[PDB]
Amino acid sequence: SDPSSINGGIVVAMTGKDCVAIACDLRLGSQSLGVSNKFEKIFHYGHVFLGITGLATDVTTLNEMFRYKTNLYKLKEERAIEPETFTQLVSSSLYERRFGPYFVGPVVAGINSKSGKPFIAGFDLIGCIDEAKDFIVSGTASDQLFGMCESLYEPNLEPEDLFETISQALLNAADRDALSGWGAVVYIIKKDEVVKRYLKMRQD
Amino acid sequence: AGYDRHITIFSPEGRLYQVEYAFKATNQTNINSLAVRGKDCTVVISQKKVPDKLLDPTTVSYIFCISRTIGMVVNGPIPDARNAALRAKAEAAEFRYKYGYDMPCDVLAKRMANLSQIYTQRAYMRPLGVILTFVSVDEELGPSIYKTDPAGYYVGYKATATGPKQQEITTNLENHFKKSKIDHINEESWEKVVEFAITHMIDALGTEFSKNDLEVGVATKDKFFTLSAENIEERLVAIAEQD
Amino acid sequence: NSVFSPDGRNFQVEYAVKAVENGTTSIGIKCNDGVVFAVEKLITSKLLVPQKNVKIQVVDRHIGCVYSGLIPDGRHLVNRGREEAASFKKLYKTPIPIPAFADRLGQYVQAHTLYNSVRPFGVSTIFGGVDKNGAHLYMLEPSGSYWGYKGAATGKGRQSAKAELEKLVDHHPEGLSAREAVKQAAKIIYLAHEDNKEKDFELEISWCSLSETNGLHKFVKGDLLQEAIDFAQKEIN
Amino acid sequence: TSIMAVTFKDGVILGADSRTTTGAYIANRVTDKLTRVHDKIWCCRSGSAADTQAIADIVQYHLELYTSQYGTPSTETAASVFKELCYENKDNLTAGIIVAGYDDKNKGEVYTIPLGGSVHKLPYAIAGSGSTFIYGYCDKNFRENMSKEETVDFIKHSLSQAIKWDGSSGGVIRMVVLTAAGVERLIFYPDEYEQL
Amino acid sequence: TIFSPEGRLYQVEYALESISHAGTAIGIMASDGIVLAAERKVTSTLLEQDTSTEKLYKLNDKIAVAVAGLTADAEILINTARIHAQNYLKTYNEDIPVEILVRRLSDIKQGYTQHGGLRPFGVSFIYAGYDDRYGYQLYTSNPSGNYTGWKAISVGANTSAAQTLLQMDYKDDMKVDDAIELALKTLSKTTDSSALTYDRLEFATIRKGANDGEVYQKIFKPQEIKDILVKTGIT
Amino acid sequence: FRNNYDGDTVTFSPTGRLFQVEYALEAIKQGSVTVGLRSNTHAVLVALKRNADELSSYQKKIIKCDEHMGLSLAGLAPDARVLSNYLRQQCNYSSLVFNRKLAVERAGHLLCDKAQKNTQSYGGRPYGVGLLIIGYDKSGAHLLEFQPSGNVTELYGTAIGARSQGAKTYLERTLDTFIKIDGNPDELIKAGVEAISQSLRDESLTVDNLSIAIVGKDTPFTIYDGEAVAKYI
Amino acid sequence: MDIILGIRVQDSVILASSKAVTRGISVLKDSDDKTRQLSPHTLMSFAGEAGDTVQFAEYIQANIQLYSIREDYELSPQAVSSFVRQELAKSIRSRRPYQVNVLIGGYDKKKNKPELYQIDYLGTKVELPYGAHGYSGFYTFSLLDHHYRPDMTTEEGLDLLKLCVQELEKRMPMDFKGVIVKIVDKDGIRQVDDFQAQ
Amino acid sequence: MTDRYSFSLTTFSPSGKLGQIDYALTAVKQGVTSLGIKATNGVVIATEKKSSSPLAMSETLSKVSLLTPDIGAVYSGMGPDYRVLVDKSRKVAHTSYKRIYGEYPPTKLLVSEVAKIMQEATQSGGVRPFGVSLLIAGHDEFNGFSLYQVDPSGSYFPWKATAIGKGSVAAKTFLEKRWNDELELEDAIHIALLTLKESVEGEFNGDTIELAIIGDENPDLLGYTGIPTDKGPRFRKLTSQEINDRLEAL
Amino acid sequence: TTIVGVKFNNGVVIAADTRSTQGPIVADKNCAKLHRISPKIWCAGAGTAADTEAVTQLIGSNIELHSLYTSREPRVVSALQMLKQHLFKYQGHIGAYLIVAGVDPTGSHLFSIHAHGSTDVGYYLSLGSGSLAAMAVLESHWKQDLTKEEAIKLASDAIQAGIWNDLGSGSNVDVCVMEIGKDAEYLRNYLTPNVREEKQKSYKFPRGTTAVLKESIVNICD
Ligand SMILES: [Mg+2]
Ligand SMILES: [Mg+2]
Ligand SMILES: [Mg+2]
Ligand SMILES: [Mg+2]
Ligand SMILES: [Mg+2]
Ligand SMILES: [Mg+2]
Ligand SMILES: [Mg+2]
Repeated sequence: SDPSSINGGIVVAMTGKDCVAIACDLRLGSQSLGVSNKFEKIFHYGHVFLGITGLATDVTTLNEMFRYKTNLYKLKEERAIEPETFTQLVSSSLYERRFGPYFVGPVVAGINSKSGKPFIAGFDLIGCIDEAKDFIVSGTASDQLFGMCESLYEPNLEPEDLFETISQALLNAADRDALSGWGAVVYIIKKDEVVKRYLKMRQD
Repeated sequence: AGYDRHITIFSPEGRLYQVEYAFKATNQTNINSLAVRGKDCTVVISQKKVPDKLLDPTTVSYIFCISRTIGMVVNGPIPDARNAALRAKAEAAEFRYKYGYDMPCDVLAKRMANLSQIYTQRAYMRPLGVILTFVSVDEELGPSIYKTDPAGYYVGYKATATGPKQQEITTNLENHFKKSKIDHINEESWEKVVEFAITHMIDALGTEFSKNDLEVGVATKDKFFTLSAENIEERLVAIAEQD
Repeated sequence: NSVFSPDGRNFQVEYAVKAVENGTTSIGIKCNDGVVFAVEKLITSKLLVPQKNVKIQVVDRHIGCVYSGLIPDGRHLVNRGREEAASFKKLYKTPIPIPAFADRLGQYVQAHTLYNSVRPFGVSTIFGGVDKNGAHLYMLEPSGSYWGYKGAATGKGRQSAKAELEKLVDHHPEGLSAREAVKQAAKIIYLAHEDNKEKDFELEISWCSLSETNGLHKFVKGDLLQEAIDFAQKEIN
Repeated sequence: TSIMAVTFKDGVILGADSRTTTGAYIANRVTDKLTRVHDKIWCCRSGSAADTQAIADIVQYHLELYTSQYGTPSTETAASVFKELCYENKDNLTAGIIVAGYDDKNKGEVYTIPLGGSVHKLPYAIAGSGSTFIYGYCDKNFRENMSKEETVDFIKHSLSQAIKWDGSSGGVIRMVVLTAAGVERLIFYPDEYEQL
Repeated sequence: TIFSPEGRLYQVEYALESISHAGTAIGIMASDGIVLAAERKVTSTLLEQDTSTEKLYKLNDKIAVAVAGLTADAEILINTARIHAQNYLKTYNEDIPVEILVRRLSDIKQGYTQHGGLRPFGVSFIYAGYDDRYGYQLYTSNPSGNYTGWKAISVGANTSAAQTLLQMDYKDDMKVDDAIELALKTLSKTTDSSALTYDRLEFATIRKGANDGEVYQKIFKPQEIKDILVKTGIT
Repeated sequence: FRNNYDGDTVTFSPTGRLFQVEYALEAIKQGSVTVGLRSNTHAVLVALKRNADELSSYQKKIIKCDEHMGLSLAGLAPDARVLSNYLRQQCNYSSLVFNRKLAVERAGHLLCDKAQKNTQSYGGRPYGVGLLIIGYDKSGAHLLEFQPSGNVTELYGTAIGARSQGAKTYLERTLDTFIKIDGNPDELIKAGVEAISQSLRDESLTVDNLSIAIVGKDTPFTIYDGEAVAKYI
Repeated sequence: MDIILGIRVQDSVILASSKAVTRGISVLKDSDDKTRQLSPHTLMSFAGEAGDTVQFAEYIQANIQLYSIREDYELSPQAVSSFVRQELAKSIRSRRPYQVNVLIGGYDKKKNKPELYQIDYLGTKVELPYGAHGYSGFYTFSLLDHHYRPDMTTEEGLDLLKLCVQELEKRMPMDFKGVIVKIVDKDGIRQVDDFQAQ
Repeated sequence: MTDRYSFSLTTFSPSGKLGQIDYALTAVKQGVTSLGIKATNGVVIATEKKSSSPLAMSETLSKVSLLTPDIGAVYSGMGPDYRVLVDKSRKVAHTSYKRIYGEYPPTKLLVSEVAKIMQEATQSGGVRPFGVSLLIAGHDEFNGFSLYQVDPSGSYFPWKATAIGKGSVAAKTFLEKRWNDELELEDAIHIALLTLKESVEGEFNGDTIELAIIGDENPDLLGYTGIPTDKGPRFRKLTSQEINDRLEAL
Repeated sequence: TTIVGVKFNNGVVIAADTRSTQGPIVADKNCAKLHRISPKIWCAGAGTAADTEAVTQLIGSNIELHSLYTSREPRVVSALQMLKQHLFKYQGHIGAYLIVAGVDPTGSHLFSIHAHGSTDVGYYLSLGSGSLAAMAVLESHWKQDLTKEEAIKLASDAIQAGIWNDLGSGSNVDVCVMEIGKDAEYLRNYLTPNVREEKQKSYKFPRGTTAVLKESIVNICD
């Protein structure tokens, strides 16, 4: 059937005052059968964070490919890739597979280590960049995420408050999606430090 | 016989003897040519020597119409000349197809110089033994002269001259532009610019020309064309009534 | 071959030409509505079958080709001339103009003076025919060089043939008809044979005339040939 | 689309409506369907706009290269290039092209190249979806060696009927006149031609 | 590529000849780290030191090379070595074992030695790496495509003299800090310059991550080389 | 003049000569003699087969190309095989596509053009074999001579190989007689067999020595060897 | 549908694999070993389309064995599983994709821990305490959610497995002719030759 | 049709030299002097327009070339080799960088790409090395200003200041004398002009000298307004007139 | 999507709305459909969003290289020729529909390109799901020789027809003005008539509202 429905999965990123947050559920399914309670969908190359939803084989493949490409970048350039630049590299990487696309909905979060300004972006499966300054959503419960976010969001939240907001968005959207859920993970990202929290959610 | 004289590799002095030899090849036909710019035209003049009386003189030319707007005069043996002409024509048609507009004179010359530089660097190609002079009235730059040699070198000229007796003609024109202080001929008609060209050719080389001794190409806003014997005879008549 | 000498020459092409000079003498003559081609066929032995070692070649329907030098090289050119004429006719519908055809051979021959992996052609070719606007006669040397001709000769008797050719141009500035030029071709081929008189020869003639062949290329055979042989026989003595 | 070319005494004239549709929406009411591939060789296009534009652009390229080497191409040469492309690619093209030209020797000539890729030399040619409604009218009114003004009238009347019945045809009637003169662009607006 | 009557590869020999004119590079391996030191080719005051890295290159996060010979050839090879490390990481989710990367580079060199009639790369490498199978390692590879493992080695000029000295003062139980001193002493003795100063030097270590349990590469900034040059008493 | 001008087939000598091709011509002169001749009704090949020892077989010199065509060889034998296989295919091609027997003259032209490409391509030698081709097509009996230079000539008769100049002089003399030998296969062969004899400083041509081939009006191309040539010795 | 189960206990990984090979209306075999040893301490089991199954297994086995001899070293279970995933990942977008699902059970001598990898034909990899491919998982995942403990002995693991095989024998519509059971630990791979009535 | 020299035309000699690379360097020596000077807030690259004829129009031949909006190049050696290197360099900045990362390459990376193109002409079959040395000056957000020399062998080196070509030895001396790390761009242009006067034979003015800077962003050179984070090129070719103003105070 | 193109006496103006959609859901409430081929040639895309961005960037890239190679300002006919030749090659599979507008040494130009590779020329153009809403405005108010101000007003009004009447379009109006003498002026959010009203309530949660299973600090560097 629909390749972006087989495994289930949601990712959401928000910006706040001097921070970004990125969150994902933990489920990995095979249609109705829940298979893994531990499948993370967020990654990080230096201080740049990438969540990916969709077909899990492509999630894995793209993580390995962006590790590869950022590793080489860092060696040639002698510095870590920035949010804005990585976003570009993801886009061109996806479009390169225009007629055999990866079935994924990537989401990029991070803070520019020069300007210190919070950055998030979304993509479709062929690399079309969704530039948004507030929140980005992806996955089999994206409708529910859009609803939750548009209602709950307000700009310039403190890292401790942005945490509540993104978590509440994720949990409740996940609870209306039969293919999302089974545990969640939330990253809060401030220039200087990154805290990671596992949430307690329904296990059904 | 060292390799550095048979192919385009460097000699201990940093020279490419095959490129140097290719320059000598350009004089082999013992034909001289010159180009000048008018106010809104560009004129090329070249000698036309037809030694053999078994030749059809109309098929003896070293002037080519590359496009509707670009003309090219060659100094060098005709086999190589036609090779270059054919290429330029193809490069010109293709440019127009791909970019939606007529290929400019200088751009074509740059392109031909790039092809030449390749023969200068790759071992299996010999340079062409020809010097290419390109002329037009560019839609952006106005009347134009650009000239490419076997080294892959090219530049624009106020006026230029090429061939064995090229130096005579050059210093003649240098003396003219020292006098006038401008970089063209003030002149309205292409007919009078052609006359100037033919006149200054005569002094520099110290020779008279009949209508069959000459070959003329003229480029005006949007055509390039060549003059027949008759249009040249008319031009020769006009110079005689004063000079 | 891709080698320029210190003074701008191509010794390999120059040597190619000596192979041409070594060859049999062949000619072409431009009459007022067509072209005549003639060639000297050296008879090595009586064992050679007469009329049956045809040197003159047709390209498309309207072009004739004759050459001196290494015969195989000439055949190689004519093969390429034919591919090149088919290609043109295919895209453009009309049979190839003679100056157009000239340049095709020109470029191909010139190509073989650009690379060390190739030797220049060991021929000069006299060719031509009738197109949309008149008759044309061409001669193409090993270097790629070619020009339009009123008359042309190449090979052993090249010098004496040109001398005869030059005379005709002077006495007849107003035209020479196709039927006339055929006769004169036979004559000139007799008057270049004088050099190779130790070995016997055979004469081949072809023509391409608007009024006489309707612009197609045809071999001069039978009574027309015999009559031209007589004219040359009577005018040699 | 309504397109036609007509040979007359002094040369040839091309005519076309100016409408382009996607379904029942008029994407362009002022299209120039008269396309120059050489100074005095022009064509009218029907079928796929993408296909025919791409074809016209290749032909224009071939004839420009042709003029550089061999001089003015004949109309027949222009038709042959069109046919080559259309025939060799009949199984990716929906292209129906009418070719019309003028040279001093052969005067005015018309070639029609329908869907298959075949060529047909004709005294006049009609094509496009609006042409179907004017087969009777054209066959009944065309004569050889008409004057310029007579020919212009014949196209004007023919195309106005084609426009009247075919919903894909409409707008203004454009014409191109091809003679020794000269190239002449004509235009006729609905307020004139509807009253015919 | 062809063999000689002697059974030698002309082009390889001459490539090695070329390298013996390159600034000496030294590699010394200790139990708790590895030292890479190399001397820059007779420079100039106007040469930018801060934005220069001609003889030392990072391969992945756990491997580096010191170069002797044609830099431009070395960059070609470094780049492919970098890709090979990333391919292995992508295939196995493990950092490439040091030997496997060295063998691959060496095999590319061997190839130019056996087919294609291209000139060999005029490059000799000293590899300095750490992996969880053999710990700290030191390897050498030359234009022949041969490679060998060492505790201390030099490439480029004066290897002959530098090798004898290292043989003298090298002891299996050395700490990194002792190996640092040995490398600089050895360069100082063998230099065709007067003083061996900071601006004629590239220097790097692979240690046990200051205080951690992880492995860390330090490519010495110019200022660091000046300090470590006073410390070991050469000012 | 002779110095650095025989490196490859891609060099002209200052005299305009191609030494590689001239040297390939010398391999023919080295080969065992062979004779071909024809009248209006038949064409005959006669070849002197050569052994390499007294315990060896005489190596074959006549190859069939089609029902109406075949050739004899002198010079490098593997080259004869390469060339005859090409000719076999060209004959075959003409039959399958056009239902047409290949004109012997066209076979001449084709072989000539094939030889030519090896007189112009760097790093390839010319063919080192001379061939005599006979056939009966829609215009009668034909005989061709093939030189590695590419020159093919139609003859009434000829010979190639070592000491071949003898046979050639005889055939030049016999011309008016053998051209007329029509409807008599056995007389033409006996005329050809005696023609090859003029070329013997050798020995007496034995029943192994002799190789005869025939083709004509109502005879397919056929080869005679061993016992079947006895009656012509 | 082919039963393919794996359970990771405290000091070992246990693989159990159905013995039947069925084509059409016929059971052609009741002793099929759906396993390949990849290295002394790594075992892989497989199920999927008729031909690709063994062809894939043996191809991986050839590769891992090549590696071992080249490096005189045994690749960690985690590296072998990554190699396997990538091969399947490349395969899914190829002309004719391998239709094989696998379990990789390995004992990692450098960490002294057992490891179980479930990878499907798409190249979806995940490390699990217990796993299954095909329909069997629809029964066994819930049972093991209940009965499984992270500190079980190999012997407890075998009881838990027997419990899984009993459920399948009761509820699965097909006759899979029992399983072949294999244990991977520090002392390598060994087969429990009695299980069918143990 | 088809190459015969599919082998390296640059080979090692018994002594370890690579002849062809040596001989290309000898070509660079014969060429007109060019130079680069790095300042605190910019880079300047300068050279002499040596003309083939007084009938030539020297404005039509640029020796100084924009490579990207922030990188520029100058050379000494064989002009046509430069010209085609410039074409390849511009293209490679797009194909290997901008089409991937949506931004222009930093200086060192582009220089590295150029070096690779030249390295290859030193190893591939049937080619000679390029007869040029380039000076590449540029700016990027994370590295600041830089100046690189690139040699026929493929070698590059970063410079505070340097000169290549004819009078290079004397000019390099004149730069060691004058260079320091507090130089403003205006001071550097002034030094570039002085250094170039020793090299120039004939006339020394805005017509015979070619000079470009990597300085500050030129929004007036951008061609569009509206996007505030796009500020324009840092590469800027000085005009004939602009040069002459700094020669009357020289 | 609503994209329009309007020629005036001394130049050309293009405009677009700022809504992107996946089916019925609005992904971006304020993106930018106005793209740059070169400083004075600008582009608007409808259809496959990734396709119009990519075909714009590729051709933009090549146009820059052409410009540098030829020492000339890029022309609109070059952008048009490259786009249509590319799109045609991909038979449609690159769903880029574009209004390309700009000024070059030869005057001012306005063109449309469809995904299969056909081009048209005109004084006023519209594309997108809002195309019809916009065109009815354009057919109602266009005249020959509009002043700059009128052309902006018209184009702006046409995008509003799309915004208010087409569910495929919404949010804001971007404009770009290209005049023959001047630098091209990009005018981001020229109109913003769709401001979200202040919400009825604040949804910020009391800290500790979310149950947390475990936690750890994450390492960024090395
Ligand atoms: Mg969704
Ligand atoms: Mg749920
Ligand atoms: Mg060569
Ligand atoms: Mg060369
Ligand atoms: Mg002659
Ligand atoms: Mg209608
Ligand atoms: Mg709306």
